[PDB]
Amino acid sequence: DIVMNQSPPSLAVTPGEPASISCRASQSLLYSDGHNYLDWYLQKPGQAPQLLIYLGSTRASGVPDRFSGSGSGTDFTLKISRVEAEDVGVYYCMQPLQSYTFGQGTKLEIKRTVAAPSVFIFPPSDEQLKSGTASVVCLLNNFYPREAKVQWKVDNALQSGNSQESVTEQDSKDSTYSLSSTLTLSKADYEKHKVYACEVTHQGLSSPVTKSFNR
Amino acid sequence: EVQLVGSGGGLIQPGGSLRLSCAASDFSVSEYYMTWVRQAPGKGLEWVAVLYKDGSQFYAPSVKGRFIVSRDNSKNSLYLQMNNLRGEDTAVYFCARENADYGSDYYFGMDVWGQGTAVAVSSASTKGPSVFPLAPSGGTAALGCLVKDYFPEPVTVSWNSGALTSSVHTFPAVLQSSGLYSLSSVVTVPSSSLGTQTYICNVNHKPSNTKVDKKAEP
Repeated sequence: DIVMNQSPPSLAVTPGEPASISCRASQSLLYSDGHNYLDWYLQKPGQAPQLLIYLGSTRASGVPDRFSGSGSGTDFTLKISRVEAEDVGVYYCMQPLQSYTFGQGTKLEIKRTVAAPSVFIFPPSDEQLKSGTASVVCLLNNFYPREAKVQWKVDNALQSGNSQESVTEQDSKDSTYSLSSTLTLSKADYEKHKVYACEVTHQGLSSPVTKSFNR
Repeated sequence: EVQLVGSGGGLIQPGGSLRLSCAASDFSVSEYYMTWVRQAPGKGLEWVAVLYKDGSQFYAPSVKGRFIVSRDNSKNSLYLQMNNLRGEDTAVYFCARENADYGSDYYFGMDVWGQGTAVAVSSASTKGPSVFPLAPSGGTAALGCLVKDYFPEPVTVSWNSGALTSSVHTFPAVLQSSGLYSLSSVVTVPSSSLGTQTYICNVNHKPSNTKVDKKAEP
């Protein structure tokens, strides 16, 4: 019955600046073995966990040099000597001694330079209409940081409550995010109007841009 | 490649059972502690059960009594029997090799994992998706695939059966008020190589046997 506690819950790092993640245990992870039974697993977006460190400080097969694992007794630290874009994901500590308990996971994020989003818009399908509903989609394909304001305007009059947005996990190469807003209404209400606009605000823009399309 | 391939997730009413398996590659499942770790939607990792080399198991509190880990050497496969399932069990399940042996000494970490197998404990009936094209701007131009109104999670989507990997974004699905999920998959593509190419999205939603392809012409 060991409890893992792990901090920080999340982490923003400039590419090539170090990163620390800490795991402290409710009780000692040392052993008769003279070994510390703690591992570090990292789970990239969409992947299964992958083994990084084990027995406290033994880097594992095919794991880059910049990861190290250190610590002893009740206190351990996974240390990235210089973080790269590939490293982005959730990190978990675990002790197997009794009885396979995980940390809560330091999510790791990459401090990228600002990047405005390429913005796209997509009108309802042929067949989605030929079935009586209309979803309008708005792509913000690559941008940084995450915080992006997608304002939907129908006939240049505001919309609020009928559309949901989804946000990609930080890219593994360019450290980008992406977002897919979907304006959803009947057709019926769709064919009540003409002008359909996506308006996007972001840290990296001069003016909120507006790609759009009319009925 | 030493590797674990998982099979058979699904949807089940509570109280129901379900069997998961993993098929091992380049190592004998008989030669290792084999282990199951699950991940709830939005949550972290949770160890669920171990298979020792000698056939005896060890189970986590949340699960003792209802689950059994077994292996079949002849099929070099690992199994987890999931009985009297409840909503709390709804998760992605990972089989993994525990490269260890406390009969001898050395521990080498949990170094091989299955891709994760999803289990939906729910009373709703499986709702399959509908796949809508998303046809097209700069020097490059985007296109995608809308997949809408399905239960339960998840869905499999690719571009031309694995072919188109780069500049793809399959988005987290959103939970509509209707009860059903909707998700969008889109791919950034050079406007240069315009519609003179055949861009097919490949949607697969296992809980109903539904597998679709789709050109996305403008």
